[PDB]
Amino acid sequence: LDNVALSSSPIHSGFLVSFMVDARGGAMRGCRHNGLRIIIPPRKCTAPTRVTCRLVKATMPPMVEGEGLASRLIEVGPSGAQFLGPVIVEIPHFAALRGKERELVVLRSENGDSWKEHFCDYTEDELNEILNGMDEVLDSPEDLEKKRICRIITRDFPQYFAVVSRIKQDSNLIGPEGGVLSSTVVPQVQAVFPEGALTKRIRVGLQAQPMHSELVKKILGNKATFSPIVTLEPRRRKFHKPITMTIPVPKAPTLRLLCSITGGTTPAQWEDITGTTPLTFVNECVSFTTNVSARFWLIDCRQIQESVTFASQVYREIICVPYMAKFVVFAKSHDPIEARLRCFCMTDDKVDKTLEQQENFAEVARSRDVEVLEGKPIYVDCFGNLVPLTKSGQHHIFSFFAFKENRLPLFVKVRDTTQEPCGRLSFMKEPKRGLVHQAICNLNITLPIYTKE
Amino acid sequence: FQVEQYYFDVAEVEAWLGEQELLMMSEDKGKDEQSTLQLLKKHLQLEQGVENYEESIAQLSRQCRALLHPDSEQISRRQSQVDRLYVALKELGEERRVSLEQQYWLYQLSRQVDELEHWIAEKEVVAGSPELGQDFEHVSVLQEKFSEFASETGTAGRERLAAVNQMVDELIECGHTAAATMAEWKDGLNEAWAELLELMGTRAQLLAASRELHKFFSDARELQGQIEEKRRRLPRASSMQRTLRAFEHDLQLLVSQVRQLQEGAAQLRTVYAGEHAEAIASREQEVLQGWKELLAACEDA
Repeated sequence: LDNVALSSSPIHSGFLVSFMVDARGGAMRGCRHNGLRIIIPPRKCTAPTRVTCRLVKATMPPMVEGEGLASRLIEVGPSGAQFLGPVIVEIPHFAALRGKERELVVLRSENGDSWKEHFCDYTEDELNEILNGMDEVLDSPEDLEKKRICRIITRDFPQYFAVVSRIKQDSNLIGPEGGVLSSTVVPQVQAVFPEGALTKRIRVGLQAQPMHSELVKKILGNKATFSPIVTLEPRRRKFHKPITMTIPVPKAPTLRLLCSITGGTTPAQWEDITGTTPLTFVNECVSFTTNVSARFWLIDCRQIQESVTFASQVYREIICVPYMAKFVVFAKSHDPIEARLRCFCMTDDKVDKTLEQQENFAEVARSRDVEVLEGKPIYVDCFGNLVPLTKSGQHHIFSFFAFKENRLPLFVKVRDTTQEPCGRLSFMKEPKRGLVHQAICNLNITLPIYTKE
Repeated sequence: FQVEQYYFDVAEVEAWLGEQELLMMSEDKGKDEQSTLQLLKKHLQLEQGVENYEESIAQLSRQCRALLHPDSEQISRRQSQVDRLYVALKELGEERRVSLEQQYWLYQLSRQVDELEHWIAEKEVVAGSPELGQDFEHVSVLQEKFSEFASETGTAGRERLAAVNQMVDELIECGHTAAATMAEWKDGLNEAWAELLELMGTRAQLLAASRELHKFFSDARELQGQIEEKRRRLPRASSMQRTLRAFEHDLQLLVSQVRQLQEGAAQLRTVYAGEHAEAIASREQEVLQGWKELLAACEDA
């Protein structure tokens, strides 16, 4: 519409780490990282205040095994900020949610040393109201899961926020009366609390992590078949009565039960308790009772004696948190025959490194976001018209951690000068000799022309 | 015989060459900046000495030329060995010169980066201050003085930033071993400076927003004060006629002031909510009440 600018209407702008807001309301996107946005509604801020929302790149929030941050820690201020109405903060993340297998949780620390879960109490009507008079549009939930954007709604501000990737958890309060707590991801997984198993009322939680035959079969083949991992979150707690767990059998004695009673950040240790605990098979599921809250797992391994080791071989891998990251390849030509090649795996890292631009390096390849697994190594090889120097010695590799730098220096020589210097670069989880298994990502390339200096 | 004396001269020259090599291979690079400077001077003197020795090796060249023929198979190989060995020592001179320079530059560049980082920090603390003023006159002073700080720091910091960035751009162009670290160092400064430029913007915005609110809470106190002047009308003749005319002109003045104040007050409602809004329409209610009573009394006249 051709209407004079109100000068009393929300502010549309971008910020780097801090900005100015007044009860007028504003939408502040961030140039540094796409999808980072603050949406303060009109009339929901008492007075003009300087707001801050910087990624801290304080004390790390406690994280059990199988969990990792989805995004760098979010710092917002003023620390004690209070608003009449809820305000929206949107952060991009890199945790691979794997459909509904995994989920995100939000933590907040007022002082920076203690973290508590963040839950917001608001009305269903408020959600539509939250926009108020703003002309902004809110992405649908599916369109948010697709863009890997996490939306924190908050009616107050804390010193820090954290987005944490974890295995989906179903939680419901339970007290003396009794209770049932079933799984959404795996409906057959279930836990029953009898009358009088707890004294106080607690919010019990249940995780179920299902198995992917590609990884299990790859590490063990037909040696064993597992069921999902069922976890009762208030671990290391004796129950005054016995809980009744149900777990579907592993699709194929021959069936062992494994449990890990470790708590906190302690790495888990698996033991077999099949002899001690009775197992009941109904409707292709197993039901047992247990007085303790622990991890649980079923195995259909033929070699019962080694069953625990098999679990360790699988667990060690599948606990690794999955991150969706980008692969970027840079190169400079020493001469036509040879060249230097720097490779990176990045999450939140700089889109275009200054060093490469300064050294006259060129972006030659750049993969779409792909699942790489936290803390596991990466193997790199080139298979096309050029090859990378190697000998009867160890190869070169880099390890992926989230939000750290992940660099691999390389030297590559054109194999033959008959045709153009294009190539194929593959990043794998295991070295290539047998049948090659899916790599981590594939990038084709083309060496840039020689620069004379 | 003659060959023996020539061997003696070659031995002395070879000894000198080794002595220089051994002194030039020393691994000590330095501690403070001056230590690496003094070592770069020292090694420059060694390099000049090596260049000066060219005449001394020339004497051997002449002696070998005038000796080369009793048994020159050994003589030619030995002298040629001195030729390539001396060339090698010269190249090693260029090497150690370069590494002492690059060590020195790492030392100074680190000093400047740390100093600039502490300098931005000092400015940042003064830019992210939360003081906004107790009275309108004082907030006005802070607004002007801070604006001066914004310009002075705004241009002052740019020269320092450009100096550090160019110093990095160059040391990367050279091929410094630590170039990778240096790159992040520059990225650290470039972002931090940018944030300060943004911070000082928000702070300046905050001061402006404060000034208008104080302006309202100036007139509310000041204009309400002129309300008491109206009481003079109740007790109060050519002289009286002149005073009355002046008084009516004063009322005409007043009308513009109250209209401008109310219009100014309107903006605060848009920019404030809750406790603050309520307190604004509050004082904007008190002054308007004075307007109503004063206008009623003037109407009675």
